[PDB]
Amino acid sequence: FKREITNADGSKDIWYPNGNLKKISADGMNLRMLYFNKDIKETNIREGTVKYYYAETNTWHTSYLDGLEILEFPNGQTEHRRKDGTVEIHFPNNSIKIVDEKLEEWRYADGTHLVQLRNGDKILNLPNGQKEIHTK
Repeated sequence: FKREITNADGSKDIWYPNGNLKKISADGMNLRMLYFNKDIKETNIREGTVKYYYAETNTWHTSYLDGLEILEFPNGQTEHRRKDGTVEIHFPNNSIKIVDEKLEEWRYADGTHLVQLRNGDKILNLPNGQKEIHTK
């Protein structure tokens, strides 16, 4: 039932009875499970990454050894997530940073720097050299 085939190079093709196909490189540093449900799972040993692909939401999920976790959406929005709670989100073409003073923090393509604090105040640094402070 569970069919595992080892090719001449050393690579492996394994067929599961459920419908899932799994592939292993000749050096065994790259593993790929083709779940049916149309999901894809990729493991890169040399890069220490594990990628989960959801075909139901078209979302890629990459996890790193240091704790870095990246989510990729079809809209173009990318979300970085460190273990220390710090979160970065990438829009076209903006970027919001979150650390747990500053509630949020935004950097734009203009070079514009927006800082939002917990009190509600806002600091806006414009690329033309202007500084902008918003108060209650």
